[PDB]
Amino acid sequence: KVFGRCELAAAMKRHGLDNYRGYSLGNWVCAAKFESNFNTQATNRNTDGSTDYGILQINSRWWCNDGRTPGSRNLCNIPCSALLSSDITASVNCAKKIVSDGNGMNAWVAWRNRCKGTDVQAWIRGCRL
Ligand SMILES: [Cl-]
Ligand SMILES: [N]
Ligand SMILES: [N]
Ligand SMILES: [Pt+2]
Ligand SMILES: [Pt+2]
Ligand SMILES: [Pt+2]
Repeated sequence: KVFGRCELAAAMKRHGLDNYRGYSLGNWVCAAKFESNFNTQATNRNTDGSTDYGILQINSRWWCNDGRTPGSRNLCNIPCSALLSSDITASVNCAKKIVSDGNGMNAWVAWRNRCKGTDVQAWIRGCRL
């Protein structure tokens, strides 16, 4: 599923991301925008051989099992394929653990480089929410 901008903001609020660890909803939607272009099915291979999965590009190095990432952790105790579902629950639940991990949303390089210190409220303007 390629989510609409307001469509996704609504889902994220539902699953309890808005203001989660102090990050307003615009932060989560801007990150999904530059990580995956709102596509639940997005995968990208890292040079280290790990892969990034789903709407928030959660990395197989720490967070999920894909069975081809040598010496990796599965800290969200899930298969990476669960992060590709049209239902974003699994991706939200793992994001909560990542953004609690100490570095906040800086764990998403595209958030640090393209959303951090921007007018992120603009990502939720016009949305019934
Ligand atoms: Cl693995
Ligand atoms: N939820
Ligand atoms: N949903
Ligand atoms: Pt957009
Ligand atoms: Pt949902
Ligand atoms: Pt939820």
